[PDB]
Amino acid sequence: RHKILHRLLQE
Amino acid sequence: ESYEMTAELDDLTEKIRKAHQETFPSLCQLGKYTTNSSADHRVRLDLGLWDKFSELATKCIIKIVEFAKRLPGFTGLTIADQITLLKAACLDILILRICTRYTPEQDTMTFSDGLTLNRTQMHNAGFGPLTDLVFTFANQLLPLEMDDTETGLLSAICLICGDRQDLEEPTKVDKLQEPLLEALKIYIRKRRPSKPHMFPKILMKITDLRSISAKGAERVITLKMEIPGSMPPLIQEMLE
Ligand SMILES: C/C(=C\c1ccc(C(=O)O)cc1)c1ccc2c(c1)C(C)(C)CCC2(C)C
Repeated sequence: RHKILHRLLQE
Repeated sequence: ESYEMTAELDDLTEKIRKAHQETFPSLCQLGKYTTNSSADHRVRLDLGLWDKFSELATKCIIKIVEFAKRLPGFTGLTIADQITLLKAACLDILILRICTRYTPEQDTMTFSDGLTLNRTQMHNAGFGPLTDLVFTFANQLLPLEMDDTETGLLSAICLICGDRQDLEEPTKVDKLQEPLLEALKIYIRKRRPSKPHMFPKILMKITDLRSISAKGAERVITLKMEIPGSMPPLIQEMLE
């Protein structure tokens, strides 16, 4: 999982 | 001295130039600064330098994500694809970025906050056995005299690559890259009408970056064994 990148991309 | 009109690409070119400049300060417009850390001889790893280097690396990865989100159409891709593309090209873009801040006179490289390290320090900060390779790449890049527009376009082309594995919409990615490829070619002829070979020369640099980034992944494993704590999380995810 990429919780950081997800988050940065979603917002 | 004359060129056909290409308003659309010109526009895209302008947006990419701005995305790069806003997400990555220029070498000239910045106050350089040094440090005396292990600046003379090489060591397995200088933790002080590593601390600063891994911090700047984390921040630049964040800048690259921002850059990606500023590329027309990028956010139109699935989140999965956005992550896949960023993970596949991040290190390549990171290497290109630092190499465009190479100062051959003093044999140093300058980070986004102005930190300027010589070859020995870059080695000691974490580049290790990849140091000479990277400097060689930066030295061979200078002759191309690329500006922020060409650098941003190259980064965008590297990122928006439909050949990456596990894309949900590879074609959609290819569609996005074409305009970028076209824009780079035209812009290159704009600056150099005599060097009709500069386009393929610059494109080739992407493959060159790959040879170094592929090795960078191995450097991550070695670094994990040298540092006391965990690899900064974002770096983990990107090279994961
Ligand atoms: C080239 C790089 C990082 C970098 C580029 C630009 C800035 C800036 O501030 O402008 C900061 C950092 C980099 C990042 C991570 C790694 C490497 C280089 C090597 C090639 C040494 C392999 C191992 C890891 C830690 C993944």
